[PDB]
Amino acid sequence: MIQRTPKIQVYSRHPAENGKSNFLNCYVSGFHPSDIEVDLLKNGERIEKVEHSDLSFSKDWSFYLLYYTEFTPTEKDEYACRVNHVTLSQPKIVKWDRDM
Amino acid sequence: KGPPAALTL
Amino acid sequence: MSHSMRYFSAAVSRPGRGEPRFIAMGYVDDTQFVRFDSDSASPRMEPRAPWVEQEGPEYWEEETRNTKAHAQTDRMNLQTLRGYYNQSEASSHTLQWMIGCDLGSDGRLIRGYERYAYDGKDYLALNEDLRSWTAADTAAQISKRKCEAANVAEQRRAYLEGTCVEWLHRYLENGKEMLQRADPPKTHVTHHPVFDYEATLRCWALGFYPAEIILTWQRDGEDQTQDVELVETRPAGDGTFQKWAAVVVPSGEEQRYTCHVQHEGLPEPLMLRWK
Ligand SMILES: [Cl-]
Ligand SMILES: [Cl-]
Ligand SMILES: [Co+2]
Repeated sequence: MIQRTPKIQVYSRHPAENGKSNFLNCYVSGFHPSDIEVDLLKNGERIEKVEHSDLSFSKDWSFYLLYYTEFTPTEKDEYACRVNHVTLSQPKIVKWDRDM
Repeated sequence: KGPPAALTL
Repeated sequence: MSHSMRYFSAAVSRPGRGEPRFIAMGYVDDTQFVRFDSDSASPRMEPRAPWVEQEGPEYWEEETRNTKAHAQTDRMNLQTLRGYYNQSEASSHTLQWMIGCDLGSDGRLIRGYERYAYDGKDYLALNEDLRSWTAADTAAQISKRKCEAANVAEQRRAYLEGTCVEWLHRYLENGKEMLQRADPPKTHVTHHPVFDYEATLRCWALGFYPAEIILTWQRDGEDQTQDVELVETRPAGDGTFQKWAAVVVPSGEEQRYTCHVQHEGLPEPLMLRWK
């Protein structure tokens, strides 16, 4: 079968500024089939409360979703996106880098 | 407005 | 300022967990305005943009009626295609669909479209002439011959040439502020030193609509894509989009590089440089 592993991006809606409020985004795209597991993590454990956009797909038929949550950044906390999919042996963890 | 019917394959 | 309306759907079988899931959704350009989900607990076509909420109960009743018909038809299509490939009842499959019209600055209607994909693979498409089909394999040839014999192309063409165009125009007027805007990107270049030999230049495009944008780095400038890291254009969450393009340059060399940005909301395209 056709199998396509998710592309993952972790980024804030707005510029990252410690103390100040923002949205933490995990954009998962380019995947097939549609079943997918996404969590956002604060210091290695799941953030409750997390929401997402409607499941859709692109012109090349691959699926996509935005997973998000309001948050305040602080130097020295890890923020991450944990993703599982039938194409992945173990989960993928992609760390939020303020610069990307 | 969507189409009135889908395609039978 | 090209414009399009698209309807999409996905029917996903899950044997031993109920009927196949069906989702349908309509877009104008990159804005979702309507949505149906068979798992909702009360499946119906629902508003996803404020400008479609002014449609009366007859519209919602007919959209919900037609979409439920499509759900059942695509569930039947999953059964039919499982047979064509001789796949087992125990296995899961995806049938995806796309229909749409492109208008053109003016106009109108440069292009109609209709396509099905089965398990991520191109299956059957309506050709640009909207009078003929292209089938991706032998299974699909059965579907193609069935559409030919039943003359279905003509009915699709009538929706594409008539209804799709007219309602796209309606929506573009009713949601004029959301749909016929062209938010240009806020742009800046960030600098990331590596003592003391090179640095990374990152060209940022932020808060722009619609998604279509072009970022390119050039030196002197004569344009290198090979060493450039270009991320996929991504949603901000507030309706606008984001993108960046990075290039690693020698240190002391930064003002020989320039970032080009092209986007509908621009004047006049943009040229950026680090300082
Ligand atoms: Cl496979
Ligand atoms: Cl394969
Ligand atoms: Co395979």
